[PDB]
Amino acid sequence: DVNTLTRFVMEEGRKARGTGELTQLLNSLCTAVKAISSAVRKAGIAHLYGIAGKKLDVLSNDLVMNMLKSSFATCVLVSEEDKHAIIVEPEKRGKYVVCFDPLDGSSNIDCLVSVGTIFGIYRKKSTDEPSEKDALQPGRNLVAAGYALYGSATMLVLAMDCGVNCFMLDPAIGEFILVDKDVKIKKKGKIYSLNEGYAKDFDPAVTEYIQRKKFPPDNSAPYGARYVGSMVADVHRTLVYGGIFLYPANKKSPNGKLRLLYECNPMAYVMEKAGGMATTGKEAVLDVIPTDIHQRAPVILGSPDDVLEFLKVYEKHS
Amino acid sequence: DVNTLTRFVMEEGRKARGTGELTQLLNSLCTAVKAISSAVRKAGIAHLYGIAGKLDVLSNDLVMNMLKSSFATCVLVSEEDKHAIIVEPEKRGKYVVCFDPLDGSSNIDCLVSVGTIFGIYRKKSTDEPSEKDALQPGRNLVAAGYALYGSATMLVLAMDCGVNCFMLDPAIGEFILVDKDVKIKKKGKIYSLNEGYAKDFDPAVTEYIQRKKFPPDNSAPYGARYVGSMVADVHRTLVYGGIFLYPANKKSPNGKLRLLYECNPMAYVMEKAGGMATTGKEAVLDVIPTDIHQRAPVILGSPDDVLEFLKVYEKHS
Amino acid sequence: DVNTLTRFVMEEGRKARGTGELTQLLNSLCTAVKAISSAVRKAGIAHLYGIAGVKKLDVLSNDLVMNMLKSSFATCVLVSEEDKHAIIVEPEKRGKYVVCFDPLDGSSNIDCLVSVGTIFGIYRKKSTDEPSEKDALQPGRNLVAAGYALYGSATMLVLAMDCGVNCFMLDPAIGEFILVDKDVKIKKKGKIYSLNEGYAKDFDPAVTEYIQRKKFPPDNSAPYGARYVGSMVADVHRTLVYGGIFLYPANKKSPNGKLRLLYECNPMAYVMEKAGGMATTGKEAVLDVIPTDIHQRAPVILGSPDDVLEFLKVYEKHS
Amino acid sequence: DVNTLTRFVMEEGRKARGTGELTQLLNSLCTAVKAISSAVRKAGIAHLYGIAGKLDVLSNDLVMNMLKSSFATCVLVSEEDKHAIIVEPEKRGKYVVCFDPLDGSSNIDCLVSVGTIFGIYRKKSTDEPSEKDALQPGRNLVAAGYALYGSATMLVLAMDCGVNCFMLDPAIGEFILVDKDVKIKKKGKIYSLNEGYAKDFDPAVTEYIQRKKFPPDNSAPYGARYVGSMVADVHRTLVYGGIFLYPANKKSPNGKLRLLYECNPMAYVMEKAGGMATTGKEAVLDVIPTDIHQRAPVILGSPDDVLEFLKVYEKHS
Ligand SMILES: O=C(NCCCCCCCNC(=O)NS(=O)(=O)c1cccc(Cl)c1)NS(=O)(=O)c1cccc(Cl)c1
Ligand SMILES: O=C(NCCCCCCCNC(=O)NS(=O)(=O)c1cccc(Cl)c1)NS(=O)(=O)c1cccc(Cl)c1
Repeated sequence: DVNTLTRFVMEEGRKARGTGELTQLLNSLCTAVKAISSAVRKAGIAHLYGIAGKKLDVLSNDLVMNMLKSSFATCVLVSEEDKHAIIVEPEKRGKYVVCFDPLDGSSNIDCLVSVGTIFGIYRKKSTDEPSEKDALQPGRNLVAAGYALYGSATMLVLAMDCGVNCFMLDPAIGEFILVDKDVKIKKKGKIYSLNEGYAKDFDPAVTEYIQRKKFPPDNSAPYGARYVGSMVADVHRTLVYGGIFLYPANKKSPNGKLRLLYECNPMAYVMEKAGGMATTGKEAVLDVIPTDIHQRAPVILGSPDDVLEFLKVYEKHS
Repeated sequence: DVNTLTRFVMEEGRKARGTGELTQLLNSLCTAVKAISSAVRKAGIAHLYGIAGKLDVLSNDLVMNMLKSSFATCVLVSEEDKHAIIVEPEKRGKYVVCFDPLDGSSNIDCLVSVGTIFGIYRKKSTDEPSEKDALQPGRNLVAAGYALYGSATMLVLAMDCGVNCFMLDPAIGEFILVDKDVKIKKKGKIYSLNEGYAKDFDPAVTEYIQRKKFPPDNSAPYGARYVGSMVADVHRTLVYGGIFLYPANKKSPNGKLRLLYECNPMAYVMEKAGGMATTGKEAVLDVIPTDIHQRAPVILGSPDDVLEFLKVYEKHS
Repeated sequence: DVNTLTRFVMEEGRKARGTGELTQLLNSLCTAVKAISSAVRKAGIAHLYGIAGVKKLDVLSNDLVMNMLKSSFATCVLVSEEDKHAIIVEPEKRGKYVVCFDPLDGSSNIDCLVSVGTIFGIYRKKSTDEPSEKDALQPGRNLVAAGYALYGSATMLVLAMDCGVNCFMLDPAIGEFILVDKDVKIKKKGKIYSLNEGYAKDFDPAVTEYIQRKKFPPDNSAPYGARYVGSMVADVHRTLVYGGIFLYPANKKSPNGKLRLLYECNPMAYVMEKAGGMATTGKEAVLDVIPTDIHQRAPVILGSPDDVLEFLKVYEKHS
Repeated sequence: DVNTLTRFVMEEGRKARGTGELTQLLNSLCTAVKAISSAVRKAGIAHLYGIAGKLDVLSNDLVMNMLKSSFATCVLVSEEDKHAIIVEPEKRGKYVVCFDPLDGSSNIDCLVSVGTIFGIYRKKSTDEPSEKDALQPGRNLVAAGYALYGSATMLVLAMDCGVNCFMLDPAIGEFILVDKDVKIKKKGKIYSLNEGYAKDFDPAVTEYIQRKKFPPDNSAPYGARYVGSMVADVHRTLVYGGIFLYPANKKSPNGKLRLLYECNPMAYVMEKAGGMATTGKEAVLDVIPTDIHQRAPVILGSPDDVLEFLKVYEKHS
């Protein structure tokens, strides 16, 4: 039978005997994603070009902020767009903390590269007044995470304790349709994904690993390379086709480049739920304990046999 | 003033004192692109999944049916069809169109940007229409372009007047002119190829890429981007400058992209925007085709970058 | 704060401390309505006309509602204009609710692009018996929720429950129903009357007299304007919004009127009443008719309370 | 083969050896209409209600702006505007357009069908354009028609070649030709007028209606329909046959509907579809207006319904 995001969420919610506050959050977010999608695909751009006589990142942020606030399910919202945590007004406060990138990859949307919305959802743990500290939970504490991808089609990928599920937005009806259920990543893939433009900056572990992928020691076939440069796009591919995605530390980004709270954690959560792995090189992404909301981490994620092969190499270089 | 594709093509025709046949072709094409765009973004997918109780083929059928019915074509060459399609006598116009109705669709299961690529020729002889009519060098192109189905859907159309970019507004289904007479940066900061296959690289390609990552001087190393969808990679090259490479090697001495409906259209866009497109040995546009599906090596982008490639290429020749 | 139908229903449910089953029902029904709207506005019509080289809309509409409602896990008995007998939801899918609906009301004339619509009325199964056709035979008083989707110049969902009447505009850019008119009430007295006057020769002498009062007021007031779209959902919606009176009365040729009680008259009666309006057969409240056949007809006179009362006065004067 | 408004029009223009200017006009109108439809169906309404924290006026702006930049017009008359608009010299073309950008919008509050009405004239004179160029009998129309935003959006376009109906497919933003060379029923079974004005009716209209409810030849009484939006009523009249009436009353002694951009275009469509359109005294299209907003009575529809009305009229003088 046809399943929709709204039906699905509600039925997982009813099974879990919940009060429906996460559903309202998830419903509000779905609504925001469909609105983001519509702007991203440029509906109404004719009016901007004078048919009758905000920047996308800013609008997408406003969509997500306003929908989550008005859901009555959140208290603290961290956004790539906002310098400090946003604290929901008392009258609209609920139990959840949400970290999100409202339009990841947007820096290069001028070229119509896939962009995405990434989100991670935590239960507020502290009984203190809500503040920025509430979003400084390790990703292991994630209740649910995921992303919407505005690629050739729009897709929302939702990860919960019950698994990873993939919904396609049908823009003729503004409905997310369940198309891939309880999704698992391939044990081993055949694609590696990273900016090799930073080759001069790589630590020897990354350098050796990539040399293994191009000139395999067992004389198997070399891995293919893909690198969109938009994280949602690369991670989705990695989930769908298997393989490995990398954004290691470099001289410009000595703590890595991607943001822990709202890029690494949500993706690592989706990966782990689908049977994959995500590591900083020293430790599972999900184990890192944040100290700063916009702090960065290095990340290697994807198929378990690929990440493990990377960590055998990492261990080799100590 | 607001400018749409329908308006744009029609005013160019009137300048050129044309009959409207190219305009009828381009309108039909653009109609096909809106339809492919609607299907790629998955409108109606709820019905497939039972709310009430292929894509590359559809895209092919759309382009093929709109073009035939435009009354402006006589010979249609598609990546999807083994032979050239000869238009029925009653529907024959003067143009020969080569196209890839959905480029990059091999990986569409991961929602990668995809595209439609097309190149339009004037039929050069009065012989009965046949595949030979599509075997013209890229130099002979009348119009070429691509539709990119990315974050948004954009039509890039190159003609003698230059390269013009039109954004699809799905709310009304109009291609709105958003970037006029566009030109590529003289030199970029990005390189684009599949490095996974480095061991099969031609020596020249190895050296050039090495130099992009490890510059001899004080310059920054280039960034690397590779979508694996030609339309997406070329359009980024257009917007940001740089270089896109699908070069020849020993196991593929004519490369892998198809000349008629991938390489040539993109090479024509690049040249009209002030870029270059080479096989290593000659401009892609000067290759005289002998087979409609023949392969061609392609290296394109900012002129400084493509010339630096040719410097390294020739070093190894 | 912005309010979408999904959000609205959810917050009513929590104020009623409900299990969520009627929300699932309504959620499902809104999905079907967006799909009906999309089909009605002729999305994809280019494919029928050979752009790349089939069901009638009322059939597609029935298929959509039936299917979304069955899969909501919230229904047990479904009556639709399309089907001779009640549909009994399969055991694995059963829920507590009974739905009577008209999937694409007015679609006979759809060829002229007339406004069409979907009407629905929801009940709780009363009996402990196995679900059957009997469970649909409740008087409209027993309605939990009712309403319609109007596919007109825009698509609107009017929902009426105990809390009153709320109107939700469908934003087709994003597939959301946005609450635009809240706790809606009809005018005490309107200035338009609505019926097929072309069949005047068969009119009830009471209806004849009333329409004459409207066209030739005995009292120096301005005569009413007439509007009759010919599509119940459009006329009833205009009745709610501008006030006035809509008629489909019983005559000699048709002692029980023409519209169907369970999935046409009842829901509009229920919406009218929750908006402070009235709906009568001429003899009783439409909502008070205890039905004995799921496809039985009932006369209907509805709209602003003063207008309906004035009709009743005339009607009772002819006994 | 599939046909689009874009393609249909361009192909009529080529058969006529036209210079393309009317095509540019109609393409522009086409675009304006899709943008009106998107607005009417309430796309974007969520942004009005705070999702991220006038309809008649927008419609007018869309038609006015699109027509001006079409380079094809010189005098624009609108229901929305007191005086005729004179297109500036640089955007000036040879056509006059009179239009109602959102007919029936005074009750759009209840989501009644609304529509756009247009009629197009050629300016012959070498005079500087002026309001009075719009003062022409409908007989002089080059093209006319309407777009109806009902359950679906349909453009009806009437030209010398006949009447052609185009459904807007909003999936792709394209007008698809669905009904070719349309001809109205010889006689219908629906009459359409506001019977709330019966106290005011001329005895000729009273009698005619009486004939509808009580047929003298013992045929079946007609049904009555009255949306109250002219485009919806007239369109149902084109599709199902019958008769439409807005005659003179007390509040509107010269009729209520506007000759130049309600009556004339509907009359012209009706006549091109083999129907009729009469003030009672003469053909609508034969009226010579002296005021761009002048009112006219209109009785239109199936020819045998119109003659039966006129038969009754000619009896009461
Ligand atoms: O979703 C969850 N439980 C189900 C939702 C229960 C709360 C929302 C519905 C409120 N109640 C009604 O609507 N009642 S009614 O329908 O009878 C009604 C009554 C009167 C009027 C109307 Cl219109 C309706 N829990 S969770 O969100 O914590 C969750 C936990 C785990 C995983 C996920 Cl994804 C989610
Ligand atoms: O576009 C081109 N020429 C201008 C086309 C416009 C004029 C001729 C169009 C057909 N005639 C009409 O429509 N006449 S009408 O409007 O009076 C009319 C008359 C009766 C009915 C109706 Cl509805 C209309 N040439 S091109 O295609 O070779 C080209 C060349 C170079 C670059 C490009 Cl992109 C294109």
